[PDB]
Formats: sequence, structure tokens, C-alpha cells
Amino acid sequence: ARVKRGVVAHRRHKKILARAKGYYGARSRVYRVAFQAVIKAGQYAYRDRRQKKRQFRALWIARINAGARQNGLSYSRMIDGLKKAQVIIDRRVLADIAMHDAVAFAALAEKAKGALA
Amino acid sequence: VSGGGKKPFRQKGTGRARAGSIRSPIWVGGGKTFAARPQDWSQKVNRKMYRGAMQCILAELVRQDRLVLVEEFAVAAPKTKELLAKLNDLNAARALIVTDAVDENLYLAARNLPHVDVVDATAIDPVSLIAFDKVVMSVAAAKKIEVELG
RNA sequence: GGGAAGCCUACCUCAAGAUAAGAUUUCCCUAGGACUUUAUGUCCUCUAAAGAGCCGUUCGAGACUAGGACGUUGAUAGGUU
RNA sequence: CCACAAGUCGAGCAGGUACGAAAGUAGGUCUUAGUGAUCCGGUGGUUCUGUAUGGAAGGGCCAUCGCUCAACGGAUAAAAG
RNA sequence: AUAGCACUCUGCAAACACGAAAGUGGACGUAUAGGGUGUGAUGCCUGCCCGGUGCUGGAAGGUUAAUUGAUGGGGUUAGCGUAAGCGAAGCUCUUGAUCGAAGCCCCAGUAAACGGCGGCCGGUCCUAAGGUAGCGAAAUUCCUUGUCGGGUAAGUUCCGACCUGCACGAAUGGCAUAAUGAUGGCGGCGCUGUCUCCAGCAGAGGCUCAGUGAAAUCGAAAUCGCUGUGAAGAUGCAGUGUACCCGCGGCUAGACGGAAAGACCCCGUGAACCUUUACUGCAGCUUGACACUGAACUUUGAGGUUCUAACUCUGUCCCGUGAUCCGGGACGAGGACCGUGUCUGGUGGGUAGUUUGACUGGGGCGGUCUCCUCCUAAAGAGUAA
RNA sequence: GCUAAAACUAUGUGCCGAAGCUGCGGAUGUAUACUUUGUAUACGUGGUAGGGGAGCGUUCUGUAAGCCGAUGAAGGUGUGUUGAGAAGCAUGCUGGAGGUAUCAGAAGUGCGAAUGCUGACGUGAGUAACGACAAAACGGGUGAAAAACCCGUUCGCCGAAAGACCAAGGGUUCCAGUCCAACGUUAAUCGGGGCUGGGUGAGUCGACCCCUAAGGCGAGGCCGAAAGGCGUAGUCGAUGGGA
RNA sequence: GAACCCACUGUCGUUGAAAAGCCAGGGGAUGACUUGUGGAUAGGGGUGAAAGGCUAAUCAAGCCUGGUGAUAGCUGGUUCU
RNA sequence: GUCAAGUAAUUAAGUGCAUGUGGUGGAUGCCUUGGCAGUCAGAGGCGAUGAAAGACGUGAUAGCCUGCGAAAAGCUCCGGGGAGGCGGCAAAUAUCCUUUGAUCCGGAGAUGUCUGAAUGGGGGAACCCACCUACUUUAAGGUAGGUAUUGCAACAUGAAUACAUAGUGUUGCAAGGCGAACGAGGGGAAGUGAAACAUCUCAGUACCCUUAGGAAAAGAAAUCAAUUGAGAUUCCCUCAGUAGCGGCGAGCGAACGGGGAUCAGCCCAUUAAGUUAUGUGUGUUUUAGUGGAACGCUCUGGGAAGUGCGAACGUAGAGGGUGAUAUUCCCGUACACGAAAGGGCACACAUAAUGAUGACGAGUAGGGCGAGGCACGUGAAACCUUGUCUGAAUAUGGGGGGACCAUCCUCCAAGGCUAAAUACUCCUGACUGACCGAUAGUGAACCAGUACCGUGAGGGAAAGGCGAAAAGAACCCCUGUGAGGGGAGUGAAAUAGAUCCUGAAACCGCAUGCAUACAAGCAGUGGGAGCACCUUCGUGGUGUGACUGCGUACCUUUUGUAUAAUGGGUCAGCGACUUAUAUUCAGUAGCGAGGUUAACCGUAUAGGGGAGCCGUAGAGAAAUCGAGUCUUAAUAGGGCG
Repeated sequence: ARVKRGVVAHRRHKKILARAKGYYGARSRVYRVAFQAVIKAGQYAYRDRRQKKRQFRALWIARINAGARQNGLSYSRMIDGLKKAQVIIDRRVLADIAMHDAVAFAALAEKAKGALA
Repeated sequence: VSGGGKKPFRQKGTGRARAGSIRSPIWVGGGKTFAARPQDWSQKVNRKMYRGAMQCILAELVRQDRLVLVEEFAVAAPKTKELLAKLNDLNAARALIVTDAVDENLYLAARNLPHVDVVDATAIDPVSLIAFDKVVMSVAAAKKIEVELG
């Protein structure tokens, strides 16, 4: 029972090269270089699925800081005031409201500073 | 493999990978790494295990209704059409026929029929008992297989 | 306040690719249609300026380039006196 | 106590002793160093074996002898640049 | 290497060499010849040592092989014994007296044989003997660029001389020497782009155009500087500075640039070849015993004299035969020697197979390697250099 | 960049901050109870050398005289879709005759590396070089095309060889006609290139022949385990002698 | 001092015109000379005016084929989930 | 309208990504006048009557291969067969042959150059030079035969030397060389293992030499055994990795007994069985061949053997081919027939010849010295062979039973012949494969031991595929009457168009969309504006990616690598834990105090075959005991159970 390797080997190499579409130079043409490139892309994706949450939380905090300083508070004081007032709206919704609705954010800041007082 | 006695080139100085013969299994045209030889594929089967397997096969055939007992099964002349009619009336078109003795007329009649074979009572084998759709057995053959206990 | 062949200027050369892309003098181009994606909009017809280059005769300029002079309204090169 | 191979302490029981009137003490010396496995042979004993049988030769068992094998768990009977 | 010199071996079937033998070279030669070894024209010469190793000559004293087999002790059984036990002969196992050569131990000679020519403070010890001529900071001298003289403005080189010669020295030759040397060192005249210090010119490439058309290398590249960090010397990391995209002619500071699985060093119970008083074999050479191997007379088992018939002749003549082989025959000279087979002692780097430890602030040299006591050892045991 | 700090000391109130903890969804290992269950609860799920468990694909044998196929198999090339993965399924184009379920059985059963082996193709790069510095110029001819071919007129180089012969060695390279893909380090109408056809005339030249040297072989012969070694008579052997 | 036989110095060449050369100089050149043809010596052997030189671009033991897939406590490599 | 500030759009010398369409290249798939391993049955040789292997010739055209040999792709006779044929590359063409029987197939004859054991002499193989007879020629020749050596026999001749012998010659007979493996005999290593190495191992292996046959060798007890039994030789399974041997190391390794395969004995001078030749007879087999059943319609299609519907044969539904997949189209298959002539084998007769210089075994058995062989290395070492030296008795005798002696048992050496069961495959016929399918399988599927390399021994490749059928592209156009292409035409298909099935990747072009000339690094990843096309108009799809956070390849080896430590230019194909035997453990199945056969027989996976193996009892060195045994004076104690 002699076995030839051509069909299966060709299928595996073609799948790797198909996943390597769009890369520069030999990285999308040459099997060795392409194979090294796909593994590194997977590792980067695994790491960045964790980095994404931190980056977006930082963005929300910056926007909330800008809105608070427009209303006369700092970010830390506004967060403490909301916690004391028992509002449990999270930073994503707070930043959305800060971006798109100034009056509602002003009301939230009034509530927070009233609780701080 | 023919040839291959001499070292292709010196051990050091040439810049090539070191080699000892042009018939190394690494090289194209070289020998096979593990070359095969003729083999014997027969296994040992215990006598009691073989007899028990034959008994189980016969019992399964009986309770599946694939064994047909007939008092006498003889053919008048070596004629394939006559044998075909005799099997069709019994509704055993695809069948293995077991008899106490193998009449020459019956053997000659059955030789050319597809899916029909005739064996002696002392020549039954487990694969043949299973492969055919039905087994048509004479009473005398059944008695001899009874004496042999499968 | 004074205070050195040392520092910054001062002397010579390069320098706006200094994307912060600077300044001054002078010169040139002033026509009609169709349509929709109604916009420094795309296609037709007419027009081709001020200049630059190709080419040629060449250089005290030159590896190739670049740079300088000239092309009949002419002394740019050879010849002739 | 210890990888193994080895090493250390020991009450008590039977037989035969020595010293004490006796209860008793004694299986070397206050203790911890003074050492060498296996193989091969030598000597004493033996109700073991004994290649047809009776013996015998040879072998076994118990006791004991021949190592600076000191590179001292000891590659050979026998070896420098 | 050489002509010349010396030592030594070789009496002819020469020594020596090749070959398993037959045989061949030496040589169609004959000690004024042939082989081996050292020195190296010529001039003057060539000192002392024989204890060591070798070689040559003696000795018949001690030791020793094969061979031989006197004695002594066992095994077995006829028989004798109640039994224990004793036990001839015959077979057999063992022990080993006597005879027995060369070699070795012993005594002399030999250095143009291999070798040696001292120590410790005039003396002394010790040797086999303690360096003659000649030469000497040398192709030899560490200290050392010794000291003095000459040459130069200045000379670790050169020449002359001195002599505390680390560590010259007489055929592994000493001191000189005309001529000769693509030989080593030093100094002069002439001459010059060797140089101060380079300039111009001629030819062939380089460069441009047309035609043909390689090479080593190469994980992939969107392939800057600096300071720091870091598998410890960064284009690629951190901070920072600078920088529009792409060629062509030059250049070699880096890419620990290319080339060859480092040759130096260490390791492997790797390899090969070479040496010897490393171990163990063998060839070759040599000794004795038995066989081929006989006869007749003597002397004190051995020795002697004679003979021929075994055997030898690379001696003469004849035949096969037209023949320097070979065989047969006839002579002659030898002769139980020589030589060969088996066994046995000696010698044996000629040749062969191999061995020649490990730890280790790299390896080598030095030291260590097993056992007992104390400390290191951190109040149970154990614990490294 | 910072000086009643954005430095140091002490105290306090908030906040930021990890793949740690919590929230929501999903998977899996072990154990305890449901007294089959595949179900709930509890505790777990970073890993080299290693140990254990469960699988995916490839070729061949039976099942298979079965099932799929010119109304289009294998193979190639896209697209969509499914699972935790190795992978599966469907279909457009190309292709033109085979493929093979399920469950068993056997292995030449899976490649990126070994200065691995064979073939093809890159980078250097249109880069170095085009093989004695004896040297060329022009007119005409032919031709698709002429620096290199032919004819002619000039110039230069060798001339004890860069000329003329012979042996050895080579083997058609010699001559004529015809052709230019490959060969010629460029082009070629030319050639020692392809194709077709011709050409070598001996008593005196050489060989053959007669004769022998070194040496070889060698009837008998001597010697050696065998194979073989040497050698007599002879017989060969030119580089020499013989019209 | 030419031919002929050598190989002392220097430049160039080093993917060369050349796996040992060219150019300019250099040594011997009637002799222990150079050279053609044909023969002899064969691998622990040959030959060597002696360098371990030469024995077909190979020499501290030539080349070829066999033992042979020698052995390697060393280095490298070892393929799906 | 000028001016001034601020800020968009607009370039591509070239490049990147994606897609479309190509080139180069030859993977993959499918296929096969080639290999590999076997079973059954044969055969086991050719050669002086000139072999194997070659050179040169031979054709209407004639280069190579095949055949043949100056009678040269052939000649004669006999048999078969019945319409085409003049071998292949390799078409065309010409001349032609053939029903008065060609080509073709089988058997028997004729001819058969040169080299090569080469054999008249010589020699650098395919060449040079001769002599003697008989016939023929008249010129300088031709035909045929002969002319080697060695051994044996007969005859003749004949030395030293008188008889003789040696030597010499003639005639007759025989031998030499080649070729696969297997047999017998003469010589005989080392690498390696022992973790070094010398005894030992490797191993009487590799290799060299001589020489048979279809087989060879061995063989009929001076053999074993130890209840007084078996009964020649050879081969297989056990006994058994036991008893033993061994620097007692590494390792080497029996026999007795039992079970099978095959079976067979006969003679020494009047002399046997058996074997080999020749002829005859009978039987079988073989070398050419002959006959040999049965299908139509319809649909798809270039083509039907494929779809659908019905039918026929079967002692034939093996296989191959035909335009795709056929029991009924062709060749065939089952079956039944068949030989002028020749060959093999079997049995039986006749003649030879052999067996068969040998008649009971003397330089023999035994012994001393040195070696070799036996599983057995000097050992307590029996037995066998002998290089050297010796040396009996002879049936009232002699050999053996593992040192040796006695008693018993057994056999008769120093003379011979003999089948089967066993070993092998250069070769021939038929058949088979969980063997390969062009980098595989032989080195070689093809003009391969070739090209090429080497002085030589020797080494040693690459290279398969148009189409069913050449129907292999008439004619026109560009071009140099070239190469190459565009039309036309053939074909189902021409992107099947000649190195032509399919046509992957590396690598190299052209086209369209987007991005890109103020910006520093393993080139991605998580975000994310704009643009182009599509669109179910969308919280949609495809391509691109301005700006931005993070981010120093892979493998190996290491305490530790971005490392400036190793390896890789890239792609495609190939490339490394296997096979046999023994043993132990775990799963699983059968039987169970029992389980199981081996060789072998067997028209054979069955059924027989119980020899043997494992388990069922330990203790002890052993004799011996035995649920106990050993140690000990001990019944004590203790060790193994």
C-alpha cells in the first residue's frame, strides 16, 4: 500500500496561503514565510482581544472628564458623587450621553454635585 | 540496489552535506528504508473457538430464517435451466447448496449460475455461510453437520 | 564695574525640500455647445500664448549629466588671408 | 544504619567450662582506625554425589590458607613514549 | 653527492642482496677484488679514558632445555581374615635421582666501536679518566646593546682584541686556506623619481552607445544618528535628534561582511605512522636430541685413526643432441661430516598487534585516591571545596 | 518641563490601575445524588522532558455482479456554509472516465528545517567579461540585411618561423554545389557548422618480408598446498643491418 | 655566448589566457649533458646524488571492487488534531 | 474689484494590495508491450561434427534494429491453413508474387565467411606467412583433404653399452573451453563485541584455488543403550537455551529418549544387487490446428456496450477488443475432435560394458612428542585425524561403554557398491498477488550497461501519453520562397496543431479599482475616516486603508538567545521507530482444575496427529523427605513454605 502525499499536502498549503491573503511580498506567496506570518497574526489577535477593553474604557473616561470639567466638576469628584447618589449608569452610557446630549449630562452633574454637597 | 559501493566525495572541504553512498534512502533512486519480504498471514484459531463460531452462525441463520431444510435435492440432467427452475420453485435464487455428496450433474449445472454455489457437508466455511442470501441444506447433510456439531 | 589665543558676532563659501517651501521687477493666456454625478463637474468643437525642450555648431564646462555661447537678422566650429 | 553489596548493638535459651561461700560475672581488650568482593588453586573433616555396575578420579558442604589487587567496588595472568 | 682518508667483513659453491624453492645479481670478477660504516680537496694535525653497552678471544668452574626414567607414594582384585582390616602379581595415576649443549655468570683486548672528559669549600671527596694543540660574546654567550679600539655628527649590526667558555675542542673531526658560489653580514665609487614631493606626456582599461551575456551570496525586509538597555560591542528594544521619492560615478568605516562543520587549545576508555632496556607473538640466525646414517681398528660413557657403499660437487669426459638447462654413464675430489624433517634452549623493534588512569578555577608539572578523630556544620541525623 | 513644586516629611478624602476578583453567555475533567439516564450540585481546566485517554484525513482488501457517473467521475480553480480541531458538505468554471457509502481489515499513512536528494526558477544584473596593444582604410558586387564574405587599390606584421616538409596522434576535418534554426564568446550572404555529390592510382616511397638487441613467451626440464615461478632447445620482438 | 635544458629576483595575474603562467632580468650550455623509440622494477612493495621526495592533477603507505548498511558513550534531524 | 489672513481639491518617475487575462514550468489525476514475489509441471547443460561471445557482409531504394551467411529478410521435402502478401523504425512509391494454393504456422534436411579453447607457424582478436597430397590450368593459379599439444594403446626405429633401456616417429582413441545457483575438497582474514585489550568473539564467515552431478555427500555398527533393550544413511518437530564449556568474562551450546518424512540391501577372483549405452515392443505426454450457443425496439448522445421496455443461451456469466460501462458484435471460453514427421518419460526383452586389482584386510591397532576436531579453551579429558619417532595380538583373539581397575553388556577395524525422503534456479509452459505504476518498479517501460567519465580494473545517467480514425490543416494574406502567425477547412473538441490528455506552485507580464513623493524599525494586530463597484438601498457585500494604541522572525542547543550562536535562496516531488523470533505485563474471547497441539498426513483455512509445553507443592548444595522441610545433640529456637 504505497501512499502519495500530493493532494493532501497541496490542500494544506493552499489553505495557509489563502489565510495569508493581503500581506506584503513573500509573506503572501511563499509557504514558509506565510506560515510564520499567520501564527503571529493569531497571537496578536489573542492579545488584542484583551487590550481592546482597556483602550475603550480609557476613551470613555476621557470623554466623561471633558464633560465634567465643562460642568464644573472633575472626573473623580463626579464619579464619587454619582456613587453617593446611588446612580449605577456605567461609563459607556455616560460617555455616549456626554457626546450626544449636553443637557442630560448637565442634569447628571447637577445630581452628582448635589449628592456631594 | 545496484552500485553504491564508493564514497561519492571526500568528508571535508567541498561545502556539501556529507554522504557515504549514492544509494542512501535519502537520495532519489536509493534503497527503501525498511524493505519488505514475503510474509505468512495465517493465524491460529482454537479448535473449540472455531466449532463454537460455526454453531453460533448456524443458530443465527436458523432464527433469521435463511436456512431452508429439504428432504432431497437432486438434478436429473446437467442443465442450468433445470437447476434454475428447481431453485426458483423453492424461492432460493441466490443460495448456497449443501448436500451429503456432490453429484457431478448438480456441480456442472451450478457452475455457471451467479450467486449459486454447491458444497459438500464437510466443506462449509464461516465466510461462505454468511455471504450468500440463503443456505439450502439436505436432511442427510444436516445430520452429518449435527454429528460434527458444526 | 573691569576681565582671556576660549564663547556669540565679525572674514570667506554654501544656503527657502527653511513642506514655516520667503521677497522684488517684468511678461503671458479675456472661445462656443451637450449633459448630469449641479460640482475648481464630465464629455465635443475651436484655440496652442509667455516660455521650455528635442536637434545642430561647440566650450578655458564636463565620466554620463548638468552649466555657458551661438543657429543666416550668423563669427559658434573648421577652412582661407 | 543503609541504593546494593556490606556494617553495628543485643536480652534470652541449650551444652561444656573458669573464678567465687553465695546472689552471680565471663561469646576478648573504655569505645570509635589496624583493611580487600568475586574468580582460580592449597590443607583438615564429611551418615552428599559418583556417566553400565562395585570402587576410584573429579565435584559439593563445613573449617581454614595464598592480594601495598594502596588508582584500596578490585577493566588482563601479562603493557612505555 | 664528490675525488681523497680510515675502520671493518669476505679464501670463492665468497661476504652481501632478491626469492617460498628452483634459481638470479655480486661476476663470466678473485684481497691492488667485492660489500657495509663514518669523514669529506689541500696545509698543519688528530690529546686522555676499556668503568658502562657492543664486538673479538679464552675458561670448563656455577646455572640451565628437549631426551632418559632410579627411587617413593596412591587406585583396582586373587586371596588371608569373625569383623575391622590386610593384601601380592598384573594393569594404571603420580613423583621424579642420574646423563645433557649453546647462552648467561667469570677473565683479557678493542674508542677514525656506541660513548665519557667531575664535584664541594690551594685543599678535599670521588672517579674509568677529569680537555693536549688550536680557537673563543662564535651559525655556540642567559646575564648582554659585556669591556676597549676602528668606522659615523650620531653604529643593539660589522671588523680587531680581551677571556668568569650559563653551555668550544680534535675524522657526529680542530684550526686555516688560493680559486669558486643566482650563499649569509658590513662598508665605499658611480648612478639614479627609492625619497624631499611629485609634474607632464604615450598606449591598455575605466566612462557612454550597439550586440552577446556570468559569479560567489541570499529567513523575510517599509535596511538612519546618538545615549542607554540587553546572551555582556544594536538598522530593527527604550528615550531622543535628524530626514521629500529614485538613479549614476567613486569609496571601503560597519553589516562581529563572503570563502573552508578552527589546523591553535581541550575532550573521545577515536585513528594513523615513528621510537625504545613498555607487554606479547612471529620471521630470520644459532644450540642439542631423534631420523636419513654405514664398516674396521683404538684410548680412558666419551675421544681418536682408517675405509666406502648412503649423500655432496655452481670439477673433467661421453651420450640423448644441432643445447654453459636437464637426465643417464665413466672418472676425480670429499664423506658418515655437511645438509634437511620433527622436537628443544638462546637471540631476536627485522616485523606485527596493542597498552600507556582519574581529579584539576584550561591542560601540563606538583599534590591527592582506602580507613579513624576535631572544626567548618546554622543546639536531632546528614551536609561541599 | 517643575521652586508657598509637578521636591521632601506627616495626616486625610476621592480616583486610575492586571488575563487577580465579581457580573452575563458557552465548553470540558473528576466526584456525590438522580437509584439507565445525560441530568443537577461541588471542586478543578499555565506548562518543557515525560506518562495516560480520545479522534481526523490518505492508499489497498471484503461488504460490492451493490450504489453514483457523458443529463459529466477523478484531478485543477473560485464562492457559500457547518463543527472545538485535524476536517466535512453544497455549488459556478475547467476537465473528459472513472469513483465509491456503512462496518470491519492491512499499512511504503501526514514534512519547514537534517551545510538532506532530484528538477524548475529567482537575487547579484542587463552588472564583469568578449582570451596576447602585428593595424587598418576606401570603391565596386551579391544579398532581406555587409566593420568581419568576394573582387580591386592602399597601409601594417612574421621571415632559424607567424614559411616549407616527415614521424607520432587524429579520422573525412580535403574538393564542388546548396542552406543559416543550433554551433562560431557580436552579425554573417562566410566556416573546420547542416545536406548532397566527388576525391587517395607504385617492381623503385613506406609498410609487409629476410636478420637480430634489450626484453617477452617457452616442447621437454627443475621447483612450488593449488593457482603458479624460473628456464634449455626454439620462437617472437626495431628505436638498428638487407635490391 | 644562441638553440636546448633549468628555475635565483621583481611586477602582473589569483571567479587567471593558464588547477603553477606571461613579461623583464638570471644559471648550465663536450658533459656526473640533453633528448626520441622500445623495454624492466608494483603498494609495508618499488625507486630515491635523501626532500618522507616520486609511483597517471591522488602519497607517513596508490587506485578499484568486495567484507559493508564497519563502529561512533559524538553532532544534526524526526512529518495530523 | 484689489489687497490680507486661514483652509480644501488637483501630480505618479515609479511602487504596494486585490481581481481579470496570459507566459514559463511540468506537479496532480487517469492509463500501460515494463518490472517484483510466488505456486504447479518440466529441464538442468553447450563444445574439435568447432561452443559462449563477436567482426564483416547480405535489401529496388538500405542508416539503424531483427533475420540470415557468397545458396546470405533466405533454399528442399512433409503436415496444417484458405486470401491476401513483399520483417520494424516508416509513410509514400515502384516493380511485383499468389486459388496451378502465396504470405504465415510446426517437423525434418541443405548451405553456413572471418575471430574466438582456435588446434599448420606467428600475431597488436576479426590479420600476416606456409608446407604436403589428389584432381584441374598453361603460365605465375584454382578445388578438396591434411598438417597443434598432452595422456593411453599397437607398431616401427633406436644411444652412452654387449644384451637392453632412455630417446625418436606413424597410426587409432580421448581431453582442454564456456555457463546462474546448489555439492565435495585444498587454503583462509579483519572491521566488530568484550563498553580498553592479548585468551576468546566475529567465523571456518568474506575471499582465492581444484573438481562433479541432476542432485551431490553419507550409508548397512569394531553403533547406541543400561528394565538388558534398539537396530544402515539423510531431513523436520521436541527434548532445551536444559547438561555442560568459558580472562567461569563477553559469549558458545549438546546428547539420550520420543513424534514424523522415506524406507533396501547386495558382494570380494566360477564374483551380486545396481547403473550406463544400443535396438525392439507397448503406454503416455509434447512440438501446428478444427468446430464451438444465444438481442431486438426506444431515449440521450460525435459515437451506446449507458436509460426505459421485453426476449434468448448457459458443461459457455474466464479474459481481451470494438468511438462511453457487452453472456447473446469480434477474438475467445465450457466441451468435443486432431498428427506426415520428430522429441521426452514409463515398463519389458536382446546385446554390450561396468560394478570388479578386489578373495576377511600389518608398518595396521596401540604408544612417546607437537598440533587439529569433537558444544568440550589441558582440563579429572575419554573418543576421532596425523607431521615426527616407534610398534602388537591375530578368535583360548580384539574394539567400546568420557581418567583408571575388576565384573558384566555390546560389536568385529585396518576391502567395496547402493534408490527415496534433502539443497538450488541461467532457463521453458500455465496461472496467481490487500506487490509498483514513469523521482515508483530492474541501473535500463524509450535503439541501456548506451551516452558520458577514467590509461586501466571500473563507475554510470536522463528520456512514456495528439486524435476513435491523420481526417496531420487544400487555398488566401504578412514575412527573407525563413521562423512565426491571421483567415479558410477537418474534427465531438484545435486554449486536442506536432516535446500536441489534464496543465498546480515558485517565477515573469498587460489591464482595472484604491492607496502612496515631511516621513523612521520582524511589516502584523485592535480601532478607523474617505473613495470605487455591487446592492434586497441597509445597522448590507466586495476591494483599498489616510490617521492611531500595542508589537525585536522560525528551528535547534542551552542557566539563559532579537541576538552579532546553528540551519534554511524559493517552489514542487521524495526523505527517518520497521520485520522475524523469544519473553513479561495489560485488555479482550474460548475452555476451565485443567488448557493447548508441533512437525506431518490431508484435492487441504476442515478433519486427523497427545510426542511435547504451561498450571496443579515446597524444603534442601545433594542423597532424601513432603504440608512440611533445612540447620542442630535438641521435639528448643530460627529460615524458607
